[PDB]
Amino acid sequence: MTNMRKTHPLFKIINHSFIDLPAPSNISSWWNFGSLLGVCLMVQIITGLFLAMHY
Amino acid sequence: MLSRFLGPRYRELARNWIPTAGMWGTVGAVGLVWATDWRLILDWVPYINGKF
Amino acid sequence: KAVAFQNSQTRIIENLHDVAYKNALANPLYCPDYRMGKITSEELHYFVQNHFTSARMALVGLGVSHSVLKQVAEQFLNMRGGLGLAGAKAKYRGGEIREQNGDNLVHAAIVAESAAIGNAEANAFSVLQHLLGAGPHIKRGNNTTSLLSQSVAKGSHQPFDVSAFNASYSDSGLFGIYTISQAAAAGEVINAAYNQVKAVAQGNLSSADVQAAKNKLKAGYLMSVETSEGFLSEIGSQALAAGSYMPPSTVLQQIDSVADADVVKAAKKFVSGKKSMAASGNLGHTPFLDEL
Amino acid sequence: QPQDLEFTKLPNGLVIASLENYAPLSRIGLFVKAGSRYEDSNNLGTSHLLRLASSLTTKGASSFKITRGIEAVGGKLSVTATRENMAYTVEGIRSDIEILMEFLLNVTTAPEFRRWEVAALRSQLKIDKAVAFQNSQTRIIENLHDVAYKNALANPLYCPDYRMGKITSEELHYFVQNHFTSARMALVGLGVSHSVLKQVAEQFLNMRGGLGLAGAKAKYRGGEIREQNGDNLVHAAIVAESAAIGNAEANAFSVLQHLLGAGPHIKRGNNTTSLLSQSVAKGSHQPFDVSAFNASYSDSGLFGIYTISQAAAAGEVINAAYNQVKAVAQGNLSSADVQAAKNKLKAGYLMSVETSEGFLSEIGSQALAAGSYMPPSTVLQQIDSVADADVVKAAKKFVSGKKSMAASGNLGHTPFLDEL
Amino acid sequence: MLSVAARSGPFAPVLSATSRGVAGALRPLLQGAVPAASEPPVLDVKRPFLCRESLSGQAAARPLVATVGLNVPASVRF
Amino acid sequence: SHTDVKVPDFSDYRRAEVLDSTKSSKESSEARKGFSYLVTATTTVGVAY
Amino acid sequence: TATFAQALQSVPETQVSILDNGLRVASEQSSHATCTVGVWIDAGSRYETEKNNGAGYFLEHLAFKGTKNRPGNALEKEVESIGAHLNAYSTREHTAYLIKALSKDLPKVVELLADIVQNSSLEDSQIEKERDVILREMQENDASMQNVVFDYLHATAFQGTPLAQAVEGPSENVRRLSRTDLTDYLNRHYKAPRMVLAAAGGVEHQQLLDLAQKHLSSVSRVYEEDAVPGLTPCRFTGSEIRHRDDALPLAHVAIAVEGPGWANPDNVTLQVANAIIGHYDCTYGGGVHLSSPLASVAVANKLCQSFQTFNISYSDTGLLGAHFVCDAMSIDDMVFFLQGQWMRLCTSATESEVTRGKNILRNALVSHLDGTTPVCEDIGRSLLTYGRRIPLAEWESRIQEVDAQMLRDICSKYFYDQCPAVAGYGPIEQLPDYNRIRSGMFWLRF
Amino acid sequence: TREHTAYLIKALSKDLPKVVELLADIVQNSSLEDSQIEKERDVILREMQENDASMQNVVFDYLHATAFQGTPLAQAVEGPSENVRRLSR
Amino acid sequence: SKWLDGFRKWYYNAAGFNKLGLMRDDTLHETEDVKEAIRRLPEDLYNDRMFRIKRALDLTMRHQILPKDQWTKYEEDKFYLEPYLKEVIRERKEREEWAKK
Amino acid sequence: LVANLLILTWIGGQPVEHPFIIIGQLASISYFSIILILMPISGIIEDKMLKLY
Ligand SMILES: CCCCCCCCCCCCCCCCCC(=O)OC[C@H](COP(=O)(O)OCCN)OC(=O)CCCCCCCCCCCCCCCCC
Ligand code: HEM
Repeated sequence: MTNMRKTHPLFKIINHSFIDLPAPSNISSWWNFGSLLGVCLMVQIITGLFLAMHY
Repeated sequence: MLSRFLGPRYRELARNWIPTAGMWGTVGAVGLVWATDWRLILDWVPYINGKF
Repeated sequence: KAVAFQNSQTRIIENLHDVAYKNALANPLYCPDYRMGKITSEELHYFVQNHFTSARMALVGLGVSHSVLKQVAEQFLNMRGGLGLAGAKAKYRGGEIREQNGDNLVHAAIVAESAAIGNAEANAFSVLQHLLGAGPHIKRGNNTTSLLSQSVAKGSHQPFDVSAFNASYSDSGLFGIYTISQAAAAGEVINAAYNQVKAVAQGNLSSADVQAAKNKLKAGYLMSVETSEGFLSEIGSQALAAGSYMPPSTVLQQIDSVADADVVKAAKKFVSGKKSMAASGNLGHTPFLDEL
Repeated sequence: QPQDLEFTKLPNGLVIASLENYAPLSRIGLFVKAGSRYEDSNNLGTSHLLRLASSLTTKGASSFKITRGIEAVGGKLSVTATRENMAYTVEGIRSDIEILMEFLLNVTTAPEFRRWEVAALRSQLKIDKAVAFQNSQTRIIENLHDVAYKNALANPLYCPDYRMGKITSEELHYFVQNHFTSARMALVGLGVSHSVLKQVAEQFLNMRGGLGLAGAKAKYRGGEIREQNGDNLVHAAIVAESAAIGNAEANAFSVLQHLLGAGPHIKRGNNTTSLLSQSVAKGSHQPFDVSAFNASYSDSGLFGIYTISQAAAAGEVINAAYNQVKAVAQGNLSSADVQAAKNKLKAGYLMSVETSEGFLSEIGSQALAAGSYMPPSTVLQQIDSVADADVVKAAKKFVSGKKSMAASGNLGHTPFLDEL
Repeated sequence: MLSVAARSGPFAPVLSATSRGVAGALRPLLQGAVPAASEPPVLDVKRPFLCRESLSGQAAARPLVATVGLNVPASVRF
Repeated sequence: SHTDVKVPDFSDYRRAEVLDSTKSSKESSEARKGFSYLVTATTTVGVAY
Repeated sequence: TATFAQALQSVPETQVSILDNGLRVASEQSSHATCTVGVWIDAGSRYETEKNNGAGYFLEHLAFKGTKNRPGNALEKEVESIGAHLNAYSTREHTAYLIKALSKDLPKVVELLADIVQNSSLEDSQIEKERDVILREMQENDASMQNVVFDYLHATAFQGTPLAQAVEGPSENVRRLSRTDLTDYLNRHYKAPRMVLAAAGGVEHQQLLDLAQKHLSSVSRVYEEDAVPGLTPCRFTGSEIRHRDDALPLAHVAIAVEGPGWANPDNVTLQVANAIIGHYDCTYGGGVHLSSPLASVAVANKLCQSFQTFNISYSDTGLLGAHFVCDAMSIDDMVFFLQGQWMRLCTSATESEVTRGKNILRNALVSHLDGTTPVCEDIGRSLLTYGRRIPLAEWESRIQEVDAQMLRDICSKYFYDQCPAVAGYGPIEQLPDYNRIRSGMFWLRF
Repeated sequence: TREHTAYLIKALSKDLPKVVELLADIVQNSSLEDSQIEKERDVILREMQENDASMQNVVFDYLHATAFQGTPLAQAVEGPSENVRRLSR
Repeated sequence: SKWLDGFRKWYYNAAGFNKLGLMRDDTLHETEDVKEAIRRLPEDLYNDRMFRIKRALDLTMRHQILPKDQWTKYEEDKFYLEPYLKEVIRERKEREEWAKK
Repeated sequence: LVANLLILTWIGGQPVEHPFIIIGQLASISYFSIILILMPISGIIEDKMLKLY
């Protein structure tokens, strides 16, 4: 057997980025903000797609 | 804070690199003239005086 | 090999057998570093067909009847000749080896020739080995009945251990002193042990201590065969060495027949014999064979 | 004609020697009696790392300054080491000798010996020991010195594997402050005048004055060592004790090794005049080479035979060589062969002092040992003043003494010392 | 004839080791290279014996016997 | 041995200016790379146009 | 006091004289008690016609195995009677037999050399024995990967020409080697006008000239066919040989371009270029503070085991480049760095590097010429290649003419935008393709 | 161990009354003297210094310390060094 | 005079790293020169620096500080990286002035 | 600087009347001066003030 999270060629990127990424323990709430930006970005895209469906 | 770059070796390096940089600037100038069809230059070249 | 060489006793015993014999006993248990990656399967087939022959094997069973042993013996074992290759008689060499490897403790083994298995002097050498000391009996004791430990601790004040090393083979044997001492105190421990054995060789010993050594040897032999694996190992070793089974009471009464003059003779033979030394550690203060 | 070699004994014990060659390049070297003879068991391999620390940071010159300053002028800095002495030699153009002597004396007098630099250097000394042990003669001569001497010369040229990662800067400083003292320094210069060397020596090397820590006094133990490593060839070195340097018996042993065979003279030669080669060639039919080994130090020497032969025929080669030396010791030698050996020894010494670096090595060695220079004509006269009875006595001393045998290869047929 | 390394004829660079800190203009013969060799395995450290009671029993007294099991760890007795 | 290792003939592949093993190179080499870089140059002129 | 140019002026001049046979007798005198006397012959492996490829090497083998005047090992005994050293070598263009001896035996050694010039007995049993010895030492020389890479580079750089063939020749030529072809080679390649008798050390030119007039008179003087043998030029070929054998631990790669030759003076400038790059191996003690950028990068990134730069010259041709041994996992990177350094010398050679290279070249030129043997070698090869012994003062004058402008002009002439010859041996999978190397031989930024 | 103590003699069958007598008076009339108190005080200090280098013992002591926190099962058989420096008769 | 020292002490208290148990030399942003200075440190000072940085990160995670008796005082604030850093800058300047010539 | 950005945000929604021109000019001048000039000067000042150089 093997570890599917670390050996799959697609899941290795998600494991290296958002699962087993080493991060500082003492970062404050401001370090949330950029991730929120990414979420807000895709939110815009989703809403924009539906605003592209009737404009 | 670029006082590291004051010396005879850097001066000799820059002096060696003047003509290559000048030739590359000539290439960039000719490329910007040709790709934009600038009337300030092609009206002085004798052959290209047909489109203006 | 790298796991088994974590104990310095292993390396000292390997070097001691390498120096003590010219051939046929100086071959190591473990494979040398140059031979790794160069041992072929054809040599293994050659070794199997030349040494796994019929008259050199004993099948020993505990908890299993004799008839199925004979059926397995006639079924699986009867296609080999019996002799194979004989050997090279294990001639004695002598000398010394010193390994400067930088350890906290210095290990020194000084050995000489002894009796082989089956002679009348091998039991005397075992009695002498238990007289000089061949292992502790109390956890965190002081070894008052051990002559070597008492003689060394008469003049020493640092951690140490002295024992008597004994090994018996079919044709040759080895008997000597094993010392673990400090780096700067190795010479005192080695000289104290050697002077104690030289005092034993001149008849300066107590017959009560010989009786205690006989009791210790009988107790150790009887405790070596109480387990099933030790019993099987002793039966197989006796069947290979002599071809017949010896009951333990006969071994005990053979132990009891050892005289004190035999112990003095064994100590004198060790003192007068040629020496092989294996030393390892910080050997700036460890003495030499001609300086003893 | 260049000027004569000239000496000066300074009051701090330093011996400076200079010859004005009017050479295009000058070579200047400092010879220090600080070999591996002076290491006890607690500082093994200190001389090897001190040899490899010739470009570390010193006071007034860093590692970058030393390397970029010697490498810009084209000159070189090298250091050689026997078991008894070291030599730091620089060489370069005569217009660069001032900064070359400044770099040499800063390297050899006051090294800072920082911790991180020797921590970098220990991997380099491991690589150096691996490259040096790539051949076969070095390991067997190292084991021969391990078994031949019980102290003070069994310390090897190269650092042992257990000591790697364990030499600190403190014991390097301790070794330098004990054995780099001014009473055992010979500053020699070819191509530089005596005024420059004298003024630099008086201006800079008044830091230490003492005699230093000495008192090694190596002793002989004998014995044998066997290295089963499965090579198809078998190397063997069988030696015994012999007289020290600076004696008539040393010249007798040199005449004896040039009689018995002391290296080839002809490229792919048949070794016609070597007695050991004659005996083995009349005995064998395999490729081989047998030579005579002689290493004579200040207090003791080793003389013997060195054979490389086949694995299956090592015993006959070693027995033939030993029987040839036994025949020489009994008196079976002619005066023409002794005269040929004397001529070979004279030519060997004169070719050894041919080039400038070998000549400077000879200057530094004789300045350390004697404080002056014997001309080569006096050395040839000392060679010519040896009788053949001294050669017979040297061979008899080798035969009738206890032996040290180092062997390597497939030693199944290799005889032990009791069988010779 | 002093200079022991030069006195020994063929064994001149065997009895003496020469290195350099600054490379010369002349290229040395036999430049040489360390091949990529093997590495020893990493084993856990063992108990030291810095008192007299722990050294009790550590001295060898018997012929050395090795034992390799299949699912039993390999052991050795002195 | 390694001295047996011999390069075969390429005469069915070489250019006409380097077919002779007796005459030296470096006389017609500049002409050969001039032809090759002229091919490269006119291709780059075409794709730039 | 004295400066460097005055000290080079004080070096004694090499005296050259001629014979009626055409022999060139040259001598340099010093104050040494020893001397080196040798014979240099302009006959290497370039003069063979592919059916006698191992002929000169096999003559070098049989040259010391007896003559007609001194049959057998007694000749060897003569060389060991006086404590003399007898050495020889054979190249692709030269052959040399030299003896180191004292000065007092200076007559007889010349006579001994004369014997090896012109009375070499070739016994058939000696032919079979030396055939076995040649096969043994070719299979010994196969182990040394550096010589294999050298022979591979010569084979792939001069294909179809007499310069591709090795000095020792192929094995089959050693097997079928007769005596008649050796006699023909000795007759047509050991003539008097292609020989220099060179002496260095404690010699006198008049005594040596008298000895050459006595012993070395009438060597051949006759071509025996009225057919003078010459040397056609050898065509350089930009090509690539890759010997892949992954069982070896290390890989050796040599990259070369065509050199100018012997008489073309920019050789001296090219020497300075090599002196900028230099040599490095793992036993050095400079660390990251080495002056060469390639050596410093190789130390810092642990790239190469060793590298060297060479400028090998033959008659109007040669090789010019680098050779490095390294592990597989660095090979490509090393090539990149090496090519970068070459283009640096083609584009941005500074004055400090030129001064350092000039100092290194002065040190190498003088430090090579120590002792009688390299001086005698310099005399023999100088009279064979240039036709004259070039003095060290002329070398100093030639070095002083070099500034950075002509150095980068010469490097742009020889290195820039040229097809190299690549020879590889070992785990050379990561050795780049020839298109990548040829692309790396120029810069897009120039 | 953490909850058991054993004192055992292995001997022959003939010496059964003597080994019963030694096992009886060892656990009943053990003589303690202050010189012996300090002697095995330094001996147990050196034993603990030796046992610090066995990583399996250190890990199992850590596991017992962190799995049984605040209970008498967390403390080791040897105890800390301050107790063996301060235990008395 | 002493007023500048007292005002420096007030600014040292106002900076705030001493309330995390840090020293001044721990607060250096590690460039290549500072990295080589840390690489040249002895093992005990390196271990003390690593523990001080780890404790400061643990306190900054919890948004807390040490008690006022455990604050790093201005008197015993030993400047341990200054001589290693000074030699690193000096060697870098030597390399710089060699490369500029 | 942050409060100056807030001021510029407030001024940007105002017409070009008194006193918004002078306030906006002072705000932009202070914005460029704080970003370009005063922040490295303050960094050098605390570098001196902590005995860093
Ligand atoms: C004392 C407390 C009284 C009340 C008690 C209740 C508790 C309150 C909190 C007590 C805190 C105790 C001290 C602990 C905090 C740390 C120290 C501190 O903050 O001190 C106050 C500080 C001193 O300055 P500090 O940064 O420490 O050092 C400067 C070097 N001398 O001082 C400052 O930072 C003052 C900053 C003043 C800034 C004025 C700016 C004027 C100009 C603004 C222009 C902006 C807009 C520009 C627009 C342009 C275009 C129109
Ligand atoms: C690809 C993804 C996007 C699409 C398809 C998209 C599409 C649209 C469409 C169709 C409108 C006009 C609908 C309306 O406003 O009535 C709009 C308005 C707008 N979008 Fe997006 N948009 C996208 C991403 C974004 C992003 C990333 C932003 C910036 C955060 C953005 C900012 C705006 C704004 C400010 C308006 C004006 C809203 C208003 O009327 O007040 N959009 N978008």
